[PDB]
Amino acid sequence: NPNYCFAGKTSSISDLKEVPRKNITLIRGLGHGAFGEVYEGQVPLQVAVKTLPEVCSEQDELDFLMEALIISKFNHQNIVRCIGVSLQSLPRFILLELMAGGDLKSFLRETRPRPSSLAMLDLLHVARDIACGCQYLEENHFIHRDIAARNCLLTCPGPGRVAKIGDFGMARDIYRMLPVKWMPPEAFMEGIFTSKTDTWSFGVLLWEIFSLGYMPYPSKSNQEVLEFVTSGGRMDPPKNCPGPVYRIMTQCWQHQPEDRPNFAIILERIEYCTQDPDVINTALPIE
Ligand SMILES: Cc1n[nH]cc1-c1cnc(N)c(O[C@H](C)c2cc(F)ccc2-n2nccn2)c1
Repeated sequence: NPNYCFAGKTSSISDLKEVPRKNITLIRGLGHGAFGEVYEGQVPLQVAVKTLPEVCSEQDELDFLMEALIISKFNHQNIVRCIGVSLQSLPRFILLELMAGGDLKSFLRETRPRPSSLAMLDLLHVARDIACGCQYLEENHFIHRDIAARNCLLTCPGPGRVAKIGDFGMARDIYRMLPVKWMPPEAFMEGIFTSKTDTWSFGVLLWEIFSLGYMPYPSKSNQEVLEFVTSGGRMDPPKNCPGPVYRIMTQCWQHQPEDRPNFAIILERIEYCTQDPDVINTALPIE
């Protein structure tokens, strides 16, 4: 059985909480993300059920086990909880906290203001939530490598929503298709990853958030983005984006890793934005 170390402590599949398969009922599909299908389920505790296809390479199965160990070891309010696993029956399950708000990218898309609602403060709270998750990862020396709106989840649609990081598939692969639009130069050029990798990606997530769910670098392909960013190019501000928010982005995208803020600083600047009336009184565009 494969080992895993986080915050020092070592763990193995033996440490995962096995839930009796009989206690698990599937309700409906939620979609699949390359790894396999995910269902809403119950154990009554509401869960999202990540499944391993019974037809898979042993490498797929190892990846699956590792993902289980990674998420079970985190303990933070802005990282999705693992209720447990069911590995002793096929297909194998990983059981996650059900985030009723769905993923962040689709939420932003479906909830953007129209003549038929969202405010700057809602976007800032999401940004703060994920920054807090990233800060917890940073201080535990875990590099996520794929911070992006599609990998974040919301507890609910309404104002009290809490955003959390919900997928760790990229980190799992590296621990043992590239998200180039979320990657800093040293990452996609040299394959160098550090805490400052996630800072760059967070800047891109911020853009995704305040653009309300647009794809980064609109109209550019991966290679054009690679060349654009390598030559010092950066995204323009999203529509109606307050200058203080855009400036967090541009600081996250500093070419030198050492010139980019750590997450404690990012959280400070996000806080300041939420206090600033000229920021939060700015109306979002209505499509
Ligand atoms: C309800 C609901 N509607 N739409 C999504 C959910 C949902 C709630 N809670 C979860 N724990 C959850 O987890 C999966 C693994 C996930 C995690 C992530 F970060 C990004 C995407 C996905 N995803 N979306 C569909 C298939 N895979 C999904």
